[PDB]
Amino acid sequence: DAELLVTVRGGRLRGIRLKTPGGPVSAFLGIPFAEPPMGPRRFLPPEPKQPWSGVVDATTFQSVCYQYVDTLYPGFEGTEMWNPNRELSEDCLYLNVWTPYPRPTSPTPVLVWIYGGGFYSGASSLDVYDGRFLVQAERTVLVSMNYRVGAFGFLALPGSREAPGNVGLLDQRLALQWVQENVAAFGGDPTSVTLFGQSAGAASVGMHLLSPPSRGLFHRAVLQSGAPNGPWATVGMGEARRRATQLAHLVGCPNDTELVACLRTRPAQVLVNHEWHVLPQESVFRFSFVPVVDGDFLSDTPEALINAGDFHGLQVLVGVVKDEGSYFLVYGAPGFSKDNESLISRAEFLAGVRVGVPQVSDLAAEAVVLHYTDWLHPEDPARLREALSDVVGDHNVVCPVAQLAGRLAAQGARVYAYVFEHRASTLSWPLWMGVPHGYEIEFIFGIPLDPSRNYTAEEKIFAQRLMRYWANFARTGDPNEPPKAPQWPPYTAGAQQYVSLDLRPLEVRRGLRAQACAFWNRFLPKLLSAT
Amino acid sequence: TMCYSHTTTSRAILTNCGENSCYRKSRRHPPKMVLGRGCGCPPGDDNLEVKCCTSPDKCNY
Ligand SMILES: *[C@@H]1O[C@H](CO)[C@@H](O[C@@H]2O[C@H](CO)[C@@H](O)[C@H](O)[C@H]2NC(C)=O)[C@H](O)[C@H]1NC(C)=O
Repeated sequence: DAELLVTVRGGRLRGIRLKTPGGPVSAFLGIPFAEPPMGPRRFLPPEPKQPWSGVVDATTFQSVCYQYVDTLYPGFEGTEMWNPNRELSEDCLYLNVWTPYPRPTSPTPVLVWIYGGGFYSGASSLDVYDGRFLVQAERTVLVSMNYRVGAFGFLALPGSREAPGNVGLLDQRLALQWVQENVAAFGGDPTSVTLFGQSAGAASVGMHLLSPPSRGLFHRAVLQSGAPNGPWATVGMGEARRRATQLAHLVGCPNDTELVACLRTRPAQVLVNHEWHVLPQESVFRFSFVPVVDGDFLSDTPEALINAGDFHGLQVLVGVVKDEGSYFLVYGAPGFSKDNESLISRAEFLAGVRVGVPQVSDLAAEAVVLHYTDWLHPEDPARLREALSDVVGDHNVVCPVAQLAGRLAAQGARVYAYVFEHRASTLSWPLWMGVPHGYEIEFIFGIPLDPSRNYTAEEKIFAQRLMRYWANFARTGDPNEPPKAPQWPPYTAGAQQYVSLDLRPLEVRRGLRAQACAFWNRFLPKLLSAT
Repeated sequence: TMCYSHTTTSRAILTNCGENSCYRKSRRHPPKMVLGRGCGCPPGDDNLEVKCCTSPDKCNY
């Protein structure tokens, strides 16, 4: 009691205390930050939550934004651990605040988390995103919010007032504004807000970075295994409405106003039923409704913007996991499955290249195959499996992230790069998948510290070591102890240094998969251009 | 037969299909996302691939 009651600009809230092997934390879950996007509001930018009379129950997580549920593997943790753990509703714009106990006396640094899920799924209420451990351990305010996904948050009819697009990023922004106005009520310091997200959440972060209106809402950014410039992160106005129209047709609709009006009358599930149809097909690591380069939220393509931007007075932390690619291959790549070592044949490998690298000339694939093939062992399955995994990872995550890092650092920003390479002991995926996409999160959030879970004593320490890094960055814009321990060098565009994150101490290395990224970032472009 | 059952927005659950067969509806082309499993053998399309089964039991996985 006592500090489980807080009054914000909108009204009163009644939080709750969460228990931790180190102490309690005060959590206020399910704070409404926008008027629910129902019916007439569906597809439109969020509107501020009007002040409520009385006290709001912030003792539990709110509805998960309506989305598709990945049922690939029934009863499998590696797959269900990301599924929604609350009821699905369009009424889903709520945020959560985790503040130290006893409430900090001086304004403490805030960390805002934006979950990932390819813009088609995700929720801040997932167990792996539980702030209780990180707040208790580093005593910093932690805020996470819910933003619309799928068509509900990204379907666009470019130029229309009925379905502008990017409303999902608008929800995110509205929450950051709510943080600027209310975070103080929990001892949070609005002049020190660090954003951090993974996958599409990291892509989101990067777009707030490239979108001026968002710039006065944070001070530091952390992009984990994802970047705004990834080939899956954005879609052009053309594609945008081609897809939003296919959906309208499939669902029997019908003039944009006429179209959207009809759309708004369809039950949410009806829209999700046809979400994956609108995908231009033949690929993996590709999602239907994602952010649009409308000229509004994004005045130009992420690439264009990253290059022309002045990033002085900015600190960014960027990184990737040991095996970005692995995870996705099991969703179409011929010969891949979680239920066996997926030791593909040189034959499937070649057909997988076309899957993992959509819309690209036959000659382009040759160039990929040339590079990713070990010509001393062209037929070895084990290597081709790891190879197609690199192709996907590199093309979708590592090279886009690597490029951003080089441009940011080169143009005024302090940058720190990492490579999380440590498979969790509890990991539920096949061993051939190594350290897959999204499996560094559980450690950044200190989940190993949770008793009900069987982590090793050494992993519990690792997580603590990681939380320190993140916290130190949030607090000072610098990872290492602001000592006599291995130092983390900033990522320069020249030296290209980064550190490996595992149980062993920090080891510095040069080159973020450089040889490969030169193909993806420098050559491949020139090739496609000249064909 | 004891098969799986779910929708686009729900989780898979075992259900007794009995004599009829079962199905596994999914996106035909990759990403080959799973859109629903249930009883019977419903028609597919260019985008929707439907795989029916009978004997295995919990075969529409
Ligand atoms: C690992 O599992 C995959 C998926 O179950 C197997 O791939 C199938 O192989 C058969 C040939 O026996 C093909 O007809 C199917 O089309 C494949 N499914 C797809 C699309 O992946 C693969 O054979 C298994 N590998 C091992 C170790 O045997």
